[PDB]
Amino acid sequence: EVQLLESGGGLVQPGGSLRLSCAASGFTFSSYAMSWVRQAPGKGLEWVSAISGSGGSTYYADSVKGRFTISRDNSKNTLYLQMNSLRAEDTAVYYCAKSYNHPMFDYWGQGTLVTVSSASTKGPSVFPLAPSGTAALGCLVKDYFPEPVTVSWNSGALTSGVHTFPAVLQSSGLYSLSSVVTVPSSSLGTQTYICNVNHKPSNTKVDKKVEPKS
Amino acid sequence: DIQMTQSPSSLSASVGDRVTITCRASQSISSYLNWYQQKPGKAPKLLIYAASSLQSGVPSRFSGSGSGTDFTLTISSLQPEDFATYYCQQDYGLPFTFGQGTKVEIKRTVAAPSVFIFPPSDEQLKSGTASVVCLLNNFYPREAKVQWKVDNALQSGNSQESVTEQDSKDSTYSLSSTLTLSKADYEKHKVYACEVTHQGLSSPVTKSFNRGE
Amino acid sequence: RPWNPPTFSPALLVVTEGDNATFTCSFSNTSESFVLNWYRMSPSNQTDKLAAFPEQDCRFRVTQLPNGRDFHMSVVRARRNDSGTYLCGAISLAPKAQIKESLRAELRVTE
Ligand SMILES: *[C@@H]1O[C@H](CO[C@@H]2O[C@@H](C)[C@@H](O)[C@@H](O)[C@@H]2O)[C@@H](O[C@@H]2O[C@H](CO)[C@@H](O[C@@H]3O[C@H](CO)[C@@H](O)[C@H](O)[C@@H]3O)[C@H](O)[C@H]2NC(C)=O)[C@H](O)[C@H]1NC(C)=O
Ligand SMILES: *[C@@H]1O[C@H](CO[C@@H]2O[C@@H](C)[C@@H](O)[C@@H](O)[C@@H]2O)[C@@H](O[C@@H]2O[C@H](CO)[C@@H](O)[C@H](O)[C@H]2NC(C)=O)[C@H](O)[C@H]1NC(C)=O
Repeated sequence: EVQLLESGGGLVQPGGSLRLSCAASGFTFSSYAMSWVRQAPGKGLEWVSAISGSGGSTYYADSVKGRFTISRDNSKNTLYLQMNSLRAEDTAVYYCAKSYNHPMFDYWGQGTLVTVSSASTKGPSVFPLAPSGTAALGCLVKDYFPEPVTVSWNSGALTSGVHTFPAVLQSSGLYSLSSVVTVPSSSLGTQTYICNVNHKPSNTKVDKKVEPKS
Repeated sequence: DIQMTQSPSSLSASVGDRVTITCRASQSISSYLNWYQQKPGKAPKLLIYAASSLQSGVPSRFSGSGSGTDFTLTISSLQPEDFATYYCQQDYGLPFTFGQGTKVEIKRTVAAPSVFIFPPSDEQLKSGTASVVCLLNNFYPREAKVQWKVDNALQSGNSQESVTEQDSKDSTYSLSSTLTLSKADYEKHKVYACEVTHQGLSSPVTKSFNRGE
Repeated sequence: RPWNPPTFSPALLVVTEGDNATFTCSFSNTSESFVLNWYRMSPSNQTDKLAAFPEQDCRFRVTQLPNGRDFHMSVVRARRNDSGTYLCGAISLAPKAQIKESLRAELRVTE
């Protein structure tokens, strides 16, 4: 079971640099080539870089040519992408994908998101979306930048009928989402529903109860 | 480059229907083409490799066929959890190119929206802004008309919407509209309404609340 | 521009010590300005160029089959030290071209 995970993505300013890593396990890291693939939100997938198994040869797309450098460490089993002179276009979630030479992109990591903006990192403000059959309990993760934010209920124990909507960029220049859960009406007086909000760029974790507060 | 055009861009079929996605290449790529499944908000999954071979762990219903330039993906019996976007990619030469992407959507019987409205919490009023949120849970089709009526007056430019992707278990969607106002704007008016008109609704549903309760 | 990573078969090779072991590296060229290299992962964790053709230990040899695409990577008088992970790579003699590394294979020397 090949495992690939990215790290190092966050808010970056126009210009400057940022380093990404891909931890590899489940296979012999030197035996198969590695590649990066980026995808802007609402856009298709785009090849960006690729490196040979030993690392003797690196391959770059013309758009990132002369700015990005792909690199490999074989003792640590990790793929690196050093990104330089970053531009607003470079904003995308980049995935590390193992390569079976021809059958490229055989396995895909979840990917880390790189935001290329001049605005500063702001922590989210979580406001309770309390109830007033089927009731709805929710929370409003508002005024955060950049995305993403992870929202779970009861530390992941509540996954039934949970709808976490995509982040929408509001006029202030900050994202804001709302996550709701649909449960029976009588359950509001029995179980207790906790919201788990995570925003890694600001490293702020807020847990708020959803009380009807009649 | 090897230009990849992928047809259609989107498609909707019910459970058990034969779907067909066409991948057309500028130059011939021999048999070096792969198909990938990308569920919404997830990493891509390898489905078909070498134009027609089936990847392990992928259900047999997905089939690949193609020689030269035009290749084809085909799902035997479409399933509810097969809601994802599918790309085609060549392995022939550099730069590696993918298709635009084809979004396959599951088709369901018409579902009536469950519509709730939430007032802004007193905490947010202390922050300076107020946000009334209107929820549409488990409805199909995707398209719905959400109207905000502050004092029975239609609001414009103060609302923002986001739609949940199609559920893998029951093939329904969910929508929320958020009306953003100032603290003084929330304090001026008392009754706020959310009128939704959907195909699964005989009469338009209007959920409202009064600020004093 | 043409991604022509050579193929390198078989994946695993078991031969008794003292017997010659031969692999097959197949590369479909686009130009005639190209070389094929013969690599092993040394204890230094590095691709050691064992042999190459066009042109060391004569115990590792490379022969061009007259078919025009397949070369034989052969290790004569295989020894227990010879066990490890090998690969082949083709370098087109193009201005900026580099090494196309085939998939790796294992050699196992028995009694
Ligand atoms: C392993 O192979 C070596 C030869 O080394 C080389 O690599 C091999 C994989 C083949 O490609 C060989 O063609 C190549 O030379 C064997 O040693 C010698 O092999 C040759 C066969 O080529 C035997 O015939 C001789 O060939 C020479 C020219 O090379 C002539 O001058 C002779 O007249 C004669 O025809 C030769 O007898 C042989 N010598 C010895 C000492 O073995 C080696 O035998 C072989 N071993 C195994 C286990 O297969
Ligand atoms: C692909 O290569 C073959 C063989 O290449 C020869 O051997 C290689 C190891 C290297 O040293 C090359 O420079 C050599 O040319 C080519 O086959 C040759 O084709 C020519 C005519 O085009 C013919 O006169 C030679 O006899 C052939 N030699 C062999 C060994 O087959 C072939 O032309 C190359 N094709 C491409 C796409 O470049």
